[PDB]
Amino acid sequence: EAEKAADESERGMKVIESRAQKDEEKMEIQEIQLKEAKHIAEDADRKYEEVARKLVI
Amino acid sequence: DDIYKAAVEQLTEEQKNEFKAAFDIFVLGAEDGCISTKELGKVMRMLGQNPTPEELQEMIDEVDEDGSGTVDFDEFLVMMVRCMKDDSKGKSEEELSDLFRMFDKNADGYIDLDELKMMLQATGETITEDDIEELMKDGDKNNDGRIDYDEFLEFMKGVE
Repeated sequence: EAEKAADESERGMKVIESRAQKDEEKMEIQEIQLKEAKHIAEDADRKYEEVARKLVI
Repeated sequence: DDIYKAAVEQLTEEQKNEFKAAFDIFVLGAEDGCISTKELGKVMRMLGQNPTPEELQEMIDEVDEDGSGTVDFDEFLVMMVRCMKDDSKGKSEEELSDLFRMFDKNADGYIDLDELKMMLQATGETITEDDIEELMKDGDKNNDGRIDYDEFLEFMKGVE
């Protein structure tokens, strides 16, 4: 019984290992995506200020 | 010519924080500090500083004329500090109006160019491309045949 339980516990441990690795991958991908998002936001902000200036004039 | 030059020669830590932040943005170590004027303006707008493209384009037309794209630390720091508003509010409007009425002898509701030339030659400064007609080019906005105190401000407001 103990040896079978050991096999199953290692099974579960390895499954959680793999899932955590996949999650880290998705985390870094979303991280680079978020940086790109921030840059797009700043660009839009600058464009907005510019067009406001033009309209006032 | 010398004000920002003196400030850089006495490089302060408050400006140095942003300077070195943009430096690590630009220079990753053991570099010549190239930092092209186009890239310099890109980062200047990028890192949350003043997003004024006019100074950046002035640099681009002015800097990297060497053809190497590198920008020396002297002029890069000068344009960085002068991109920020470095002026003591240009004295007082009423005080400057009194200064100009001392300057303006005609008191004809304005001041003519020749009085400005007299005061300029009284100052005793060197002449360069921004002389002779640069004042004429800038001040001739509506071309009223004069350089009023208001027109003189329109030309070179914030006189310090």
